[PDB]
Amino acid sequence: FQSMMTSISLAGKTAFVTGGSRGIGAAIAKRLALEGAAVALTYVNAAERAQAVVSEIEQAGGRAVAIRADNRDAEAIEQAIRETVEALGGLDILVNSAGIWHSAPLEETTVADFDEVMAVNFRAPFVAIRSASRHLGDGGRIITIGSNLAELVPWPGISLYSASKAALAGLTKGLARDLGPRGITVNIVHPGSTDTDMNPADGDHAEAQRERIATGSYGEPQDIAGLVAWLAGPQGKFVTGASLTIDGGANA
Amino acid sequence: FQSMMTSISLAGKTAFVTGGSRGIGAAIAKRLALEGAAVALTYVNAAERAQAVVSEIEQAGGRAVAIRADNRDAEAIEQAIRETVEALGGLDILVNSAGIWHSAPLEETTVADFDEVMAVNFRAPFVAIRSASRHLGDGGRIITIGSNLAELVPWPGISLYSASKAALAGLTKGLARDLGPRGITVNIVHPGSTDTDMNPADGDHAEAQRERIATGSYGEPQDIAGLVAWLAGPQGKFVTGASLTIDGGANA
Amino acid sequence: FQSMMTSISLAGKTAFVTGGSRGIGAAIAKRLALEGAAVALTYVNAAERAQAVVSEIEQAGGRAVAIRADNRDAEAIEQAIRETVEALGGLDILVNSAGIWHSAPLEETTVADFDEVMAVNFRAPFVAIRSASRHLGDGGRIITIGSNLAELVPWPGISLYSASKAALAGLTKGLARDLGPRGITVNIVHPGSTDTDMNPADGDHAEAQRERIATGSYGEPQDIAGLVAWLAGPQGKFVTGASLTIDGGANA
Amino acid sequence: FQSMMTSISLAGKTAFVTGGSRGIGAAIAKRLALEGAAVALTYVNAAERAQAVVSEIEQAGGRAVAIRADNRDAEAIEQAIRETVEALGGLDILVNSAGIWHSAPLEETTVADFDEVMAVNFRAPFVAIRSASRHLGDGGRIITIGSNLAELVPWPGISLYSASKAALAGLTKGLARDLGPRGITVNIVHPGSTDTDMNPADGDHAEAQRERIATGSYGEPQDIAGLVAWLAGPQGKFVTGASLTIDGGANA
Repeated sequence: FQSMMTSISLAGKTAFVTGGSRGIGAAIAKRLALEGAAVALTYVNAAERAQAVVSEIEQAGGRAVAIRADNRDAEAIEQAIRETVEALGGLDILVNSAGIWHSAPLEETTVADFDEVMAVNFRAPFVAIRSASRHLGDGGRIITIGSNLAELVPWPGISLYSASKAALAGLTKGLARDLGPRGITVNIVHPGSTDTDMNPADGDHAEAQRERIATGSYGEPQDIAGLVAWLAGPQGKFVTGASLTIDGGANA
Repeated sequence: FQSMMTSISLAGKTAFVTGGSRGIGAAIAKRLALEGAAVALTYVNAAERAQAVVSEIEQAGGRAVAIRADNRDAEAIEQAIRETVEALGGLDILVNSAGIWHSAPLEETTVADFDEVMAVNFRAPFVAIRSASRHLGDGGRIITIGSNLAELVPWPGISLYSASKAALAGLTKGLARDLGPRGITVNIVHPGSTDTDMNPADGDHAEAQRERIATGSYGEPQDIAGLVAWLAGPQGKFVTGASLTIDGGANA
Repeated sequence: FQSMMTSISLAGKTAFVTGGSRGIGAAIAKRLALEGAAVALTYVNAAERAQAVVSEIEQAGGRAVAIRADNRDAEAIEQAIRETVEALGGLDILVNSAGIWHSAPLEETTVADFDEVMAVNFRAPFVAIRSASRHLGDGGRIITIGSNLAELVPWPGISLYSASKAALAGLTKGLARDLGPRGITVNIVHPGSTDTDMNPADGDHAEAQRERIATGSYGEPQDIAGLVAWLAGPQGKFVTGASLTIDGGANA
Repeated sequence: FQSMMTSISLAGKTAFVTGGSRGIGAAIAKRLALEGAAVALTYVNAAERAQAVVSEIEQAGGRAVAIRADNRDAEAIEQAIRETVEALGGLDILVNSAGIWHSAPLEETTVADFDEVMAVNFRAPFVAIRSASRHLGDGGRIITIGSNLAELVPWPGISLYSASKAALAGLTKGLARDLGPRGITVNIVHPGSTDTDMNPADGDHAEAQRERIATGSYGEPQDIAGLVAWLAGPQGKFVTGASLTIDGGANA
């Protein structure tokens, strides 16, 4: 029992979660802290929201800090990581969960739009990974939040966003090979339609997404956080280089 | 806490596990019973082994029954399911875990070999699913054990086995659509090299498999059982139609 | 020029095409004969249709024979192959194109339905492959016709058909390993909605399929035949173990 | 006959091929010109090599121009495209074939390395596509050269390169949706080990790659050019959003 509960536990692990101020990232930072991890979560400008996530985690008995780090700035990410390490003792779990949504007709998409989507969706995860990777040891975890649009693109208008997430899945396989011999697993979780600010369960346009879902409704951030928390702990030890889609069957 | 532990729990659920006498199947039947499920497990002729798995589950505080049901015989499977339902009260979780291994040079493979591999690897899961499916309700779970050879075939000699597992993944997507509106999730877990009788961590031929693994060693049946148990419970509710590979990175 | 036209040519090759009496199979048998292959095509009971395909091929200057061989009967397939070899001189190209469509609510699908779909969709291609394989040499070609439903299942009701085609893709990878060292390529082509008797470009239900297609219309049997003919010839030599989807973007 | 040869022909089409000075790109520019396309090919600094490819195409009876356009500079790409259009009359076929190889231990990979790999491997194809796309009409073709490392990463050291190619496959699906209603197909071809300057059929390290190949040897640039030429012409009309792997079975 208590042995299987040792199976679930993250006590003594330090997590770094980008995009921890809201939606999926905040739900992950909370679930990781619920299982015992000390959590550093980052935010770009939403200072108050990030502090309130730290307060919720403290109220439920956990430990957390909010650090300001603009994902466009590699130095800011690397400093945030160094700070986490110094303040919380080490770094055992990295979760990349700071993606931004983008949608527009191709005829209205510029080269600056590509540059902007990639700087945050694709380049900022690589920066965090390459820097977290000096600190991680045997038992370390890297989990990236992708999208089910990484595998299947049903609509026009979303090439940049879809591509940024497909790139992360390809980066994930190659990083699993790099970090495997050190005992670190590297995986990517692909959420489907999840009731958030970025993607409200109320349409407009919810219906097109909702229609796809085999089990009939949008999921919740908590669904994604539970898969991340399972991967982050001892039971995820034989999963690496993997893509795990959690999308209600939209992609079936 | 206790709320998240409600998150993990299978108390009150009845599971039916094919191939529960050994390897992965026995580890799943035990982990499901550890989380509270009452477990019916089936076996073809290994009566003593199946009874000893039931005894281990009883000793740790759970409830289980062993039922004889030859996977080659559709009627035997359907009877086993009817029996489970009558004895244990209903049926909430189906796990298909009775695959057999097959390997041979193509020039030595007969049509009878195809027929034999498929009868047990592919047809027996469909039979169990179609029969379990009258009994499952909102919250039901179907989980099939596939193989990482379903997605990637690195060697000659294994076309039948690989194909039988790829067929199950395609059956899984279509069944997720069928059973989704009823609130049932249908997924497939693809284990890589797992230290078992079917696949001993000692070579011959272990090395070719071991070399592929990013994290450097064969996994254990318990690794697969923990992913199955997570999918089987409340935290798996937004995962369906999915393939989940748990193979140490062999497929990266 | 003439060198690139040597690039396209199948002169001197013997092809065996199952399902050559109609739709995709007939278009393939004709395109292969147009490029110079002598073609044996099989049929189950549509004797007149198969003879008229042979007449069309003869009128355009090619050579072809129609052989009766029920795909449910392994001996009939193997005899048809032996006959082809004796009458046409050898066997260089196998195309499996005799699938049957199946669709039904899961609650109305029986074990006999599974058995029936698989006997023709999955087992009959393996039988033809295992028997053609003694005759093929360096430069040989195996091409199977799958379906885009092998990779993506958007609807309920089609689990058996989808699974039978996913099984063929997994069989294809393993057979590519088996037959590679002999210089034989083994591939699978996945057609999307193709204007045929099995799938008329006129709805009912055409619209649901048509809506998916990125380029806006159903394709034609000739589209599939041109990809098969390209794979069958010298330019396909470095393609093997591959899945090639030709579906107007339905699966994007 | 001549009708099927109309089937193969690119007469009257203008192609723009990045990386046309060498390896795969030069073989594509030549095969496209052999089938009748007028070809603009680009190069970054290898002026002499690019001119000699133009001379070979002229000697065999075709039309071609070499244009200098550094793939790091979006304006240079867009100018090259405007020039092609003005000099050759329009633009019907875009082939992105200017990737660079990158390999290094993760501990020696910098953020500047990521930036550099992506600027050329991922961003330069998007720039060319977004600019070519005003000029393409019904019947237009976009073909990108990816890598089989986009789907399967067997080794450490290649995360950036693999990711850049996986990103292109995800961009391809989304662009197929964008450009489909206009009658333009968008596909990606994934070459495996192809005997080039970038990847010589002589080891060091050839052997690790060669061992994977089901048919036993490295392919040739001409193999890739023949699949590109087939996609570029009328017979590719029902293929779009597709990934086509041409790798001798390495990925099976």
